[PDB]
This record gives sequence, structure tokens and C-alpha cells, in this order.
Amino acid sequence: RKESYSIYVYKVLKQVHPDTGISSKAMGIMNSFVNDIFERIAGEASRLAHYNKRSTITSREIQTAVRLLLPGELAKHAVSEGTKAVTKYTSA
DNA sequence: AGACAGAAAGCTCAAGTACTTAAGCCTGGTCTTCACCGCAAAAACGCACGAACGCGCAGACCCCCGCGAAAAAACCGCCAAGGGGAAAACACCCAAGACACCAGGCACGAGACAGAAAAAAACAACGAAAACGGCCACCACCCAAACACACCAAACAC
Repeated sequence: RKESYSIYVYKVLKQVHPDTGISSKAMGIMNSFVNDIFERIAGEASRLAHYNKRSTITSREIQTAVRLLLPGELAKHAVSEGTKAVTKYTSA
């Protein structure tokens, strides 16, 4: 039962485009994409942590990594989204 | 009132103490110039876990061989337009000069802010029980794959 991001990418698609489906080949592309972005961000956060002699990866490390990797408006909106989500989550 | 005496500062004259020098030149050799202090991190050896090792079974799936339809791939030929060569020329860039700027070097001052130290707690990891989200199995539906018709419209000729 080798695990994947499929259910979520289909949930998000159904939210943004209720009448649009997804081929298996394109679904594979999305899984690869998610995995790749995950590894870019986590790796940058790891480097940041090591440089500053810290042992925990917190939201600050992730935010900075996002700012370093995502170009322009992609970064600005991603940061907004991430901040909104961690705000909503802490205040439950 | 004055005359006598005693008590004074003074003054001088013997003991004790601090300080100084100690011939000129010359030749070799040997020895030594922070010592004792102790943390860093590279390393020794035991102990216990557990990750990877072995080996055995399952079967999935990769290799090989077969025949046919179909198409792309190979070969040949005309030829046109494109790559390349030669030529003009003009004004774009390099070169040389004189005058001047500001980069560079050194200096000192002030202090913002980086690195360290000591405290203190909120936050992450651990063990545990728990149940529901995400996976597999398998069904049915309809998007796009396909074939057949057709109108449309770019191409090139004149």
C-alpha cells in the first residue's frame, strides 16, 4: 500500500474546479511536484537550522525557506497562506 | 630689690651604621634562555540493542521467439533559394593628449550591536490506548478516441 498525495490533490481540484477531472499521468505529475517542493523546502530549512546552531525546525525556518525559494508574488502569497493557517491553528 | 640656684636649650664629642672600590689585555670551551598547570577532543573498552545480514519460498514480470499488417525509412532526381565570396564606404571605435576628480591610504572617535553568560519555562518527545481516514477491490458511467462528411481557406499560379 505505497503512500501518495492523490486524495488531497483531488480534494483541492474539486474545490477549485468542481467539474474538472484528472488523468492518471497528470496525477503522477502532481505527486512528483508535491514531493519535489517538499524536499526543496525541507532541505533549505535544514540548512538554515544548521547555520544558526538550532536543533528544532519551526515555522520561522519554513517561512524563510519559502522566501528564499519561491520567486516574487508566489512567495508573498505562500507566506500569507502559511501565516493564516498557523494563526487559525494555534487559536483553536 | 637683688642675689642664689636650678632647670632650660644648646652644644659638643665619642660609638654605631651605610656605602664604596676592588690591574691590563687576550684566547678558548660549555651551557641556558618562562614548569607547572589542566581542559579539549581524539580515543579504549564494556554492554546492550537492533539493523542488516542469511536463506528459503512466491511469483511477478522481463526476456526470447513467432507471424502480419502497415508504415516509415531509404533511394533517386529536379531545382530553387540560400550560404558564401567579393567589393564600397562611411562613421564607429581605438588611440593619444591635457586637465581634473575622487579613490585610496592613514588617522582617530563614537558607539551600535554581536558574542557570551546565567536564568527560567514553555514546548517537543515518549508510551499508551483509540478510532476514524486512507488505502484496496470492484463496480458503473461517459470523454475522448475513432471513422465518416463536409465546408471552409490557405497556396501558388498567372
